[PDB]
Amino acid sequence: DIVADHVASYGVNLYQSYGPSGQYSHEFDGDEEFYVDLERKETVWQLPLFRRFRRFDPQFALTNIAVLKHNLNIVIKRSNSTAATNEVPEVTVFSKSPVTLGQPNTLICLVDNIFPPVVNITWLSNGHSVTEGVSETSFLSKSDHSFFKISYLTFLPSAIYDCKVEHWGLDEPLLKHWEP
Amino acid sequence: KTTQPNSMESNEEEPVHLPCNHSTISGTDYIHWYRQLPSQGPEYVIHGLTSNVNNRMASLAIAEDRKSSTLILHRATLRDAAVYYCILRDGRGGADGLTFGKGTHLIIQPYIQNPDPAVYQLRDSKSVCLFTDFDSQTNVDSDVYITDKCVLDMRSMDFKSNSAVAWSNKFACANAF
Amino acid sequence: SGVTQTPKHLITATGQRVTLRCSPRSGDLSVYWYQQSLDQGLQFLIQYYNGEERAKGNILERFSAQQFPDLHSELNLSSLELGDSALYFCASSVAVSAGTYEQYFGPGTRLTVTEDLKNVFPPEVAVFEPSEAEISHTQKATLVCLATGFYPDHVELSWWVNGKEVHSGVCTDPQPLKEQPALNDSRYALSSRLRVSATFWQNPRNHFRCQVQFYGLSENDEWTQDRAKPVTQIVSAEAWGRA
Amino acid sequence: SPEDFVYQFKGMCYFTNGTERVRLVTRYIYNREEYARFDSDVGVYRAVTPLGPPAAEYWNSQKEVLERTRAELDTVCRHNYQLELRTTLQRRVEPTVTISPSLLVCSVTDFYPAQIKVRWFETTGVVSTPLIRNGDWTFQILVMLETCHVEHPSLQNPIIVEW
Amino acid sequence: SGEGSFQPSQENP
Ligand SMILES: *[C@@H]1O[C@H](CO)[C@@H](O)[C@H](O)[C@H]1NC(C)=O
Ligand SMILES: *[C@@H]1O[C@H](CO)[C@@H](O)[C@H](O)[C@H]1NC(C)=O
Repeated sequence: DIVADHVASYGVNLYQSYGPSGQYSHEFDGDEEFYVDLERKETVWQLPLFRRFRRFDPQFALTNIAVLKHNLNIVIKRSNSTAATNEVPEVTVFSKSPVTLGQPNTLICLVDNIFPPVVNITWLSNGHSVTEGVSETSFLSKSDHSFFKISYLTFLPSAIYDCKVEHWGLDEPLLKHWEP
Repeated sequence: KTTQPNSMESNEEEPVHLPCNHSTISGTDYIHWYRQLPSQGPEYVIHGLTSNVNNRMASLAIAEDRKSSTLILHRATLRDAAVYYCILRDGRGGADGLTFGKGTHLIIQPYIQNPDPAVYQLRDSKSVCLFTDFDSQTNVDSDVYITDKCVLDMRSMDFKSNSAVAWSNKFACANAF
Repeated sequence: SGVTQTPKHLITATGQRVTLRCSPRSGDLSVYWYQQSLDQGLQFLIQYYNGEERAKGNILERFSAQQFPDLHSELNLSSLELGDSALYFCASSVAVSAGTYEQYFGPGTRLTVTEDLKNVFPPEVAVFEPSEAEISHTQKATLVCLATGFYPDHVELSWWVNGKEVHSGVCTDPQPLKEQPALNDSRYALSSRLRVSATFWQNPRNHFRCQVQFYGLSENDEWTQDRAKPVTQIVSAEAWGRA
Repeated sequence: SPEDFVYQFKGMCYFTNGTERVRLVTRYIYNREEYARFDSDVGVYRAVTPLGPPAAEYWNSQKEVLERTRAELDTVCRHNYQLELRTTLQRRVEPTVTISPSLLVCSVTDFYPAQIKVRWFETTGVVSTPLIRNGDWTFQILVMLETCHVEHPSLQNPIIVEW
Repeated sequence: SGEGSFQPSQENP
């Protein structure tokens, strides 16, 4: 490791036996530049700027995950089949900008210390589940090898909201509350 | 795309410099050289990224601007006469880069100092004609068959004079070329 | 290198479907399939890594492949056509990539696809004795072999002096020659030379033999022509010395 | 709860003073245990835990595997930095500063990059949240206090917001 | 000019 001017992951490669599933994404200074939809075989950049000027071949991703799948098989045997331990994630909710009644905003649900990277994050306007207006990031890497994931909800401030998180490291599902 | 000379002749014992162009090489691209002996399958020679590389087989000199390269073989024998492909591959791999192009035919003949060109007719143990002892830099009708200059057995260690054959079942053995 | 491939030689009719096997180097996990044609050079077809498919090139829909659990691969070419007559190479790699790793190739399959299996002919081989002139002029003597009228050019020429194969003074045509170049199904010619010293030839107890190994049809082959079956065989011609 | 075996590979570049110092580290990780790594500073593969020797011993025994991972400093690090230089590193984003009592909070919302300097005009009896990350290339930072002058690399003249 | 990327090394069978 280091404490350098700019830290970049040109390949957060991820693959797990459960599913099975995997993730390929590049990061710069702790933010996600793009992930690759492994089933759609399409490089999905995360800023318009990047979409206008940067190109990455999804094939390099699919190749890399093929290696992880094999690699995982040998390390499973060598580790005498040592399974991943579930972590207890922490959840924070906050707004992209200060709240003004009748001014469009975005709620931001930070799910932190995710391991394994398998999670449900679902928003709640009162008791009801919000289907539309939701977006999220991929699992972003932490130097302690766990992940964080941020979910977003565009909303109109009115006269309550809940971020509902399901994870194997929790007993019951966790709901973090937020009101204006 | 890479571009290479079509054909190349060099004498036995001597160093050979095989050229290759690739002006649009990328920063993620490696240069690969493969050979393929006539009957046999192809085989790896060397690969590189920048400056110079040498393995127990050959040497590879990539240009300062990386837009050309040279496969160098320090000593060449009949066993080095083969086709030489020059390939750009991404260090990571993938489809576009696996396919070998046309390559270069590297001919290795012995240095004949003073040729003795002659035509000889032969009896059947029906007859055939033979053109032999001629220099390298010479290139060789309806019912008259002429073979192109022969290629030596790589495992040959003596009587290494090249020759061509012209026959017909029709035939003026003198008037052939 | 340690890449095995079967069958070495293959002759089939049009419309038919055959399958090429290949076992890669033991340690290796990748297999590549290649097609070398006179007109296309050495073309990449399909790659398999660790069982599942990895990279496709210009494989036709008429083509199919897969890599089995024990890591060997098969390649099936369906509705065979004239133009499919080519040299088919299997390759092997330790890892998924060949960008920084070397590729180890197999012997390859020699596949000819003919209009009718009737066009298959074994060669006629003749040995021609060196001239009195070459002996008087160069003090050297050159025997010439001639293998004629065979189809296809699945043929190996070897020179034999007194039961032990020779390589010195051996010089042979690069490719066999088309006897009737007009025809797509033309029969082939091929010539070779053996140059030995005059005193070696002038030995009457010296036995020279030009061997030509022809790769033809197998036991399991329906043959319905008046002439003999053009199976895999060694057709040979020989000559002795003279003083 | 369902059983799971996790694999991670982290190809990381480290840039200092432009590229006057470049360094790469690739990390092979079983679940959360990094077991083998390649540091461009060492130049060979090394086992991080007793889970690594078989992998590292085997990787150093292949010249091809060594030279290629070594080369990734040019073909991954140096190669991508030029493309960062064109894009990421020119992404200057103007922050938004307002003041709201709760203490009078000087929240500074939506800016890029991270380097920022918020101070109260010029006493110090303050409290400030860590540098919050939105996950979409903007940062939040609320600077509580029991005129707010905010300095960010993107602003020519520094932003000054009175009470 | 496309993006470069690291490639993981094969674990040994
Ligand atoms: C796995 O099991 C073997 C044999 O019981 C033991 O000696 C070895 O230390 C174990 N390996 C690990 C990584 O726990
Ligand atoms: C997400 O919800 C589905 C459906 O209720 C459930 O089966 C699954 O286990 C949940 N995922 C997690 C990580 O709890």
